[PDB]
Amino acid sequence: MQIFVKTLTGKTITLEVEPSDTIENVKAKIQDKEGIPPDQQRLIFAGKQLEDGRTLSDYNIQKESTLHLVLRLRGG
Amino acid sequence: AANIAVQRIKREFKEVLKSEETSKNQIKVDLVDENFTELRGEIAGPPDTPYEGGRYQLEIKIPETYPFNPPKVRFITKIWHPNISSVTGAIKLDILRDQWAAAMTLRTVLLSLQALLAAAEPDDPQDAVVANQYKQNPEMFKQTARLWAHVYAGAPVSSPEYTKKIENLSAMGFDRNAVIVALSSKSWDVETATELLLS
Repeated sequence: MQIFVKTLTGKTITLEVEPSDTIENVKAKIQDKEGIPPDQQRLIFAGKQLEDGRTLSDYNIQKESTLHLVLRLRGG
Repeated sequence: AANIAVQRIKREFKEVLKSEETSKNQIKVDLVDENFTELRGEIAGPPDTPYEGGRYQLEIKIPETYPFNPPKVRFITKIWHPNISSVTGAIKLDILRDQWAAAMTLRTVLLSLQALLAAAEPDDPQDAVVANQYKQNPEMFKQTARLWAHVYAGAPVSSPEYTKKIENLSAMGFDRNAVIVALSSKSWDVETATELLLS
């Protein structure tokens, strides 16, 4: 399944995923393509931040859906 | 205690004593116990900041895992700063959390805390109220921080425009310290400060 992830630059990252993939797996893929650490990544779909342990299928995320990536540099 | 922890602290303590920064009265450190696990630090407020002319004492606790974990440092002297709790003195600084490295020392911690005073990070706050004021109203934050440097840290000058508001509430019968804290935390709104004091 192909999905898109949009950055605030406008840059679109194209990923290949499965509905069974968790959100942390998606972040791991984003690290592999873009060198961005997963603890800096917030993924957003349908106006809501997605949580790490749930799957794409849990959120009704489908072929050619667009997620949003906002980088929040940790901040403890 | 572990020999590496004891040797490192003994070395780092003398380095602070012998430092150029200690000869300029910028930093110092003293022992509290006989075992080197508790120390008291002092740093001068940096020049061209609201903290100038203030002296800030620090509680420093050395973990059994030193030098591979950071010291626990707390401001004893009250301070108005986005990254330091105005209530507890707890510090939000990356080197005291997740970016400690074993090569760091008592000296570099004390110096880093001075650099923090000169350059706050209000987007990673310890004190949300101080941080909100820092960003929303820079001039008020600066005058409030200078007032706190004078009141708590022995800084010579503070600002006459706050004197008036402090004296009004002090004349209502409230304690001057409580008044200072209420007015600072309410961004100098007399009415909400009075409400706070009345609870």
